[PDB]
Amino acid sequence: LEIFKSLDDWARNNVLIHLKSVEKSWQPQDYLPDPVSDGFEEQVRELRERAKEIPDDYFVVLVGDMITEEALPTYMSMLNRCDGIKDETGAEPSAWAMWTRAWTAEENRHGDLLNKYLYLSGRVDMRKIEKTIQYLIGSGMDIKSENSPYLGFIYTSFQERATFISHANTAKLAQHYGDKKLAHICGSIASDEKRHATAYTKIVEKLAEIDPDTTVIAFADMMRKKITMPAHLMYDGSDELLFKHFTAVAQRLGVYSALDYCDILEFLVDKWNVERLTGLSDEGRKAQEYVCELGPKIRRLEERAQGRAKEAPTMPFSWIFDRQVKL
Amino acid sequence: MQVTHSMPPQKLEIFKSLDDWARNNVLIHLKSVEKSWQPQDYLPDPVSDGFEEQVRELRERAKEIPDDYFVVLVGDMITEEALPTYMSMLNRCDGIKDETGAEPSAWAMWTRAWTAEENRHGDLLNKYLYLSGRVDMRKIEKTIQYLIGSGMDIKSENSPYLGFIYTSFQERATFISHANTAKLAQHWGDKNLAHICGSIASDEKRHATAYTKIVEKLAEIDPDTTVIAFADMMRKKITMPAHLMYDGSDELLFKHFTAVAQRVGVYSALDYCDILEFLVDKWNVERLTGLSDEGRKAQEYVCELGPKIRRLEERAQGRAKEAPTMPFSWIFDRQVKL
Ligand SMILES: CC(C)(C)C[C@@H](O)CC(=O)O
Ligand SMILES: CC(C)(C)C[C@@H](O)CC(=O)O
Ligand SMILES: [Fe+3]
Ligand SMILES: [Fe+3]
Ligand SMILES: [Fe+3]
Ligand SMILES: [Fe+3]
Ligand code: NA
Ligand code: NA
Repeated sequence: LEIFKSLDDWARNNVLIHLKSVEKSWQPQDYLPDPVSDGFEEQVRELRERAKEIPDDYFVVLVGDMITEEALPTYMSMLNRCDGIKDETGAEPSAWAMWTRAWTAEENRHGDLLNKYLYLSGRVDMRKIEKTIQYLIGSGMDIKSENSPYLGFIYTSFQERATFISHANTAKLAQHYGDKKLAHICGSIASDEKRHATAYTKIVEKLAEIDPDTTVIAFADMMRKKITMPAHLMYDGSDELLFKHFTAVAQRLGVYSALDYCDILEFLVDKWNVERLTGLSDEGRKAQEYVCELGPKIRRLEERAQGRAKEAPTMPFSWIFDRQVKL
Repeated sequence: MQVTHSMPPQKLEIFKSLDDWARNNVLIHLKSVEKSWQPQDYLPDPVSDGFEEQVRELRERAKEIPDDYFVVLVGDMITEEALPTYMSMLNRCDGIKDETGAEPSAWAMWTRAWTAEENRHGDLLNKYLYLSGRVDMRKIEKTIQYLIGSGMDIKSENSPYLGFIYTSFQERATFISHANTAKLAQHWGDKNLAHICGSIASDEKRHATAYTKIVEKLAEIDPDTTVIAFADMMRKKITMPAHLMYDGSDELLFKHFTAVAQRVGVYSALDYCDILEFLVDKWNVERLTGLSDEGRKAQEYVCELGPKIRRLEERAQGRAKEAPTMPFSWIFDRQVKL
């Protein structure tokens, strides 16, 4: 508790440095048709022509990702549940509160940009997406970080890397289908995530230095709970298994898979020097061995899962007018 | 300086005991997702054959709406877009904050559902303003990023008494504001924009009703605490949620936006007075007895304040000069009268 107050100066010098000043930040308008341009109408027209060459399954993944981004208020609330770092007034001048608010401000651009791209595309049912967003924010999320900044920051380090990987992959696909402007959208959001992930990972690195036992134990606890996706409760008013189905599509398309999850786990183990730690408590060594260790186990389970996998299985999605895509 | 957790921890029991009451009296003011309007209901339909035509028509109608009005509408939209700030406010509130992110308490259910409803407000206004071609979206986006980064300091001190009084007041304020902007939209010949504003206003009426009902109940079971909290918030003055607004050039941006909204008749100090007087009546403040010196001080203050403010503000129109014009980045540094 006092550790985070004692780390305030450190955070100003080591965490806040990863924020881009508002003056130097990209904005959604940089990547959208310019509504004051004499060419606005043509720019929208061109966006729509490019979108016609993008298949439905990519739009399912892109919409799921946009909906996740749009639930931002949920995520700021999560960070603000964490003892030691939470903003106690809404304007607290602590390094930690300044970070939460500025991170949230950067994140807000992601949902904005993807929303308007999707709106202009004409390839998706915006009303059904809007319904899904309302259900999602109403449902919240249950990632089990409790009131722990250890859990919160470990979870966020993991999940920002996951979204970085997802967006980079989505950019690659956008470029594949001939849509450079959508590739740039995904690339810009991905660059935010790389930076955010680096910042959160740095915080946990410092915590591991000051208290290796508490940190490794929290890492193991989070991994046992599993890194639950932020929009795990998504629902559109018709598909009670919407998240499972969206996730299946995202996997098949190569945007995000169980193997990426394993890669992130092993990345963080390395970055926090978890395998190389020594002089831990009995509980600490148990946690160390568990996380070390978990990666290869999940990778083998995934390999066996792929081995026994039967043929999917096409599914309607309200987001694309009940048109069907392969699971 | 900051003050946190001013509510005595004993009173946590009150809100716990009111969970059932809140399901039956507060949650009833939410509309189901299936019955909710959505932004798409009021925007050109991107799957329609006539999408391009519909966008052209929105833009043609927008041309007939003055810059002054757009300044106020943008200010309104920027305020709406800072929604993460407001959910965090509710989620730092003793006795009602969501303990897990999905807590099945009445209070957390309300916070999440209210936030979900609020999300549509910004979404709709954002896309309207984007399509209009009348405003600088990049500057608006910069303003929003500054605002979320700044947060707000409305001084409700983690208290549901202070917080719910504040939200009762402010939801009524935004209702009046949206009702007036809808009325102006129709006057400028833009029926769809009128509907946009009217739909957001209809949410605010329900939300204001719900928050007002909570404070009414608190006034019934805890009259002293509630009236003291009411006087406390009025003494500090009801701070606008976007009071820290900044666009990277105008350090007095909030004051200037407020002056414009006041001049064009969207929201003014007399509306503020009307809300105060309405809430004094609604919570039966004058009709209270059984207080209690500091509570009697509070009751006196709150009942006498409204008359004092409008003496007074009318006066100060009166001594008021002859307003200069100011550029606003939101409208490409074009100028409107303050
Ligand atoms: C880790 C969270 C809960 C902060 C969610 C985060 O991935 C959202 C985002 O960065 O888009
Ligand atoms: C009162 C607040 C802080 C909940 C803000 C609210 O007025 C914003 C809104 O309802 O649009
Ligand atoms: Fe994001
Ligand atoms: Fe992110
Ligand atoms: Fe609103
Ligand atoms: Fe509201
Ligand atoms: Na958003
Ligand atoms: Na928004």
